[PDB]
Amino acid sequence: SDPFAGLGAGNIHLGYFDGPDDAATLAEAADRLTDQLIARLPVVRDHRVLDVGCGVGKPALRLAGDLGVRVVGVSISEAQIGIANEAARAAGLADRVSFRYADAMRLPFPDASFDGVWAMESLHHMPDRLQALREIARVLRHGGVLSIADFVQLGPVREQDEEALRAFRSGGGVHTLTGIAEYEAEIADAGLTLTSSSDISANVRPSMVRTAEAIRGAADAFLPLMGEEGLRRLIDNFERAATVPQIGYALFAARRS
Ligand SMILES: [Mg+2]
Repeated sequence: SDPFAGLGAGNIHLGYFDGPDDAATLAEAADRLTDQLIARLPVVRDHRVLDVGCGVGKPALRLAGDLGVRVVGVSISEAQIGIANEAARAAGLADRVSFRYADAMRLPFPDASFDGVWAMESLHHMPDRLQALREIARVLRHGGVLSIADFVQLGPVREQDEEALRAFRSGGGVHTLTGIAEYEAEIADAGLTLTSSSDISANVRPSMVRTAEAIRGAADAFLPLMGEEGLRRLIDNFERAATVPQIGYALFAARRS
């Protein structure tokens, strides 16, 4: 779906495991990665946070319920916006958390209008990621903070895996995929001051095969929301990722001075 590839009701984010002994459920691992990104966003109650690439809205709701922040989440997917808003209503947080349309490259907010920005597994969807980071720096007030989770490429791919990589990128809407150095360089070029940088590939990659397995076991019930091809591409996305070891994962924190 080019710009909409990887977005929709099936936009599922990965999880965090601590070794091969973990034995945490997929939902527990998913909450743990969210909690890892929350730890990198030093906001407090009544701060205002912009959630770029809100997915289905669950991380924004966990952030709001944990830290007491107000959240506006954005996406180009009307399905994601609708799902997220209904989730906020169900969670009794509609007065603190809302979702609306926006292209992250042209954020419809004034300058210095947010205390924080949250971008979990979202910035890879932007064809011009630097422009998105510049818009983030614009809407952050001075002293505003940013917390990013995203895929990174740890190095070149062995030729036998090269087309699995392109499948993963095409199917998942990974329009921007770089190494850590380029990511850190873009953050600085956008006017943001990097405050932390964590390579958590070893903790996150195990969640890829397990997420594929969970979707396989749910075939019967997913097919209403997504066609047989939608569910196939969904399962393929995560199984592709599990086969290419160079598809890593990193958390970044930054501050606008
Ligand atoms: Mg996604």
